[PDB]
Amino acid sequence: MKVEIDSFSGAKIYPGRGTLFVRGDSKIFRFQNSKSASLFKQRKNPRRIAWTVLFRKHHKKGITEEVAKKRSRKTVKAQRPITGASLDLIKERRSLKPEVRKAQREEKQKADKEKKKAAKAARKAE
Amino acid sequence: MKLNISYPVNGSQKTFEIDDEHRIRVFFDKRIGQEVDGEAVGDEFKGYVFKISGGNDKQ
Amino acid sequence: QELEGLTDTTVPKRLGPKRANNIRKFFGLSKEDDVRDFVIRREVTKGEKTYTKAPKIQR
RNA sequence: GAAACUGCGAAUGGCUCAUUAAAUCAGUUAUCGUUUAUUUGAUAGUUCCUUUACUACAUGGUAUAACUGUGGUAAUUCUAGA
RNA sequence: AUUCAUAAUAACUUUUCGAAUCGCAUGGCCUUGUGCUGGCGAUGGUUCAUUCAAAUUUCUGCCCUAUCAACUUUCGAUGGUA
RNA sequence: GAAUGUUACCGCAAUAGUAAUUGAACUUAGUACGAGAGGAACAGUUCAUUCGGAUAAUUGGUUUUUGCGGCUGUCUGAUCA
RNA sequence: UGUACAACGGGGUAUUGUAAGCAGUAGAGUAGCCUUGUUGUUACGAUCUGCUGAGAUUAAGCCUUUGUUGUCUGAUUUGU
Ligand SMILES: [Mg+2]
Repeated sequence: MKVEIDSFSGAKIYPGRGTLFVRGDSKIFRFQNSKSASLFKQRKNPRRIAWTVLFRKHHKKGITEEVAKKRSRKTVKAQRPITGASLDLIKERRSLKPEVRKAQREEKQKADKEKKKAAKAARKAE
Repeated sequence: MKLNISYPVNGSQKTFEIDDEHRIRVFFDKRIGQEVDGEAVGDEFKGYVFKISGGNDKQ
Repeated sequence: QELEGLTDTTVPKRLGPKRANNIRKFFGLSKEDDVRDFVIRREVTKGEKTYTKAPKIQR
């Protein structure tokens, strides 16, 4: 057996207590008493009635239900494998920032090769 | 129901089908983004804490 | 307790960076470490022959 | 070179004549009364902000798709989470 | 024919644009450094003009009915000021 | 309600009255019967009609709870009441 | 002369719908001031908000009470 909720006041409806109103649009309203039924028929708005859950929600009365949420502050904590990286050797290469003068060493051989190719092309044009 | 659980650190994920309704009653009346400890739903998930990201209803 | 399908496993990040400064912060190298050699490659074997097909570097 | 992001296009065309009797329309005027992607041709030396270390300018940053994988539903060019 | 174009002063803007783009050729100068210069295009972009148009607009012009002779103006009808 | 010794409690029961009523659906069964068309019944179950005796948990009605609020007009100088 | 009775009070349950008073950088706006401005303040102003699901009422045929204050020998009649 269910405990339905009043469609005007938010009260709890126990079995055999109150009424139910089916409107022509096939909507079902549930009333715990002739008070809320009558105010419904008098077509009042529950956000203006001061004893209703909807009013109390709208005006923040008994508002200790939900307070707030935090903000995320943390690292990834996972250098996961890049699927062509071999994460152990990838870290071994990440620690290979020092001894970067081999970069200039290779740039020197690349400079030698580019200049020799330039000379070769200039000679082949002739 | 079912849980699509995902561990982003290792980057993996798995399904777990669930019964024992008074275990999954913990999730009820919670929002998306909220946190839950897993022992109340299953002690296989003991000491874990999950965060709800989404879901799909029946239909 | 480690769940059989989530923490037991770890799956790889399917692609690596393409942008230069993204690489440089990925390995924490420098303004000058010449990213072209710190490139992730993926050796495939279409048959017995193999090749790596390293992507590009944009910017 | 599939996919997908991006840019364009999809406002053209084709069909029909229900409406509509100074309305549409015809020919003739006007915009010294305004919009105009595209084309076509021209056209930005001036922007370091207490602008004497405040700066990367041989060039800055973050997402996110397609992709991988886990799924939901009877169903649709449906779609979530990672 | 203009309070047009355009220009100049005063400041205003939550501040627009003023290229972090792409391809081919790769050449010339040396104090030989990955030094300095440098071609042919694509794409994008402010404004102006142009074009493709759009929008509105002037004049004259339309079938049968008086067994429809008065209509419009309440709340827009005609005009004026803002 | 006098009188029966008083007074009180528990009772018997002569006499008198008397109350329950009707139907539908399902099943029996598309069975029995019948050439076919058509088409039952008993038992059972669930409900209903008319009547009657109570009751007021719920719903509804009633409101001098003149209980709470609201509104008009005037009177108490205004306010509060 | 006692798990006595009553009147009050308290508590609960119910009904209504958020009291009065105070305060407000709330408020359609309006008038006046000058320290002449840089919310400037003063006054008028239905109403709104907060103290306030508050206040009021609650047994007259509601419930309950470790409370307070009181009451508890008047008259008549009756005999196998
Ligand atoms: Mg142009």
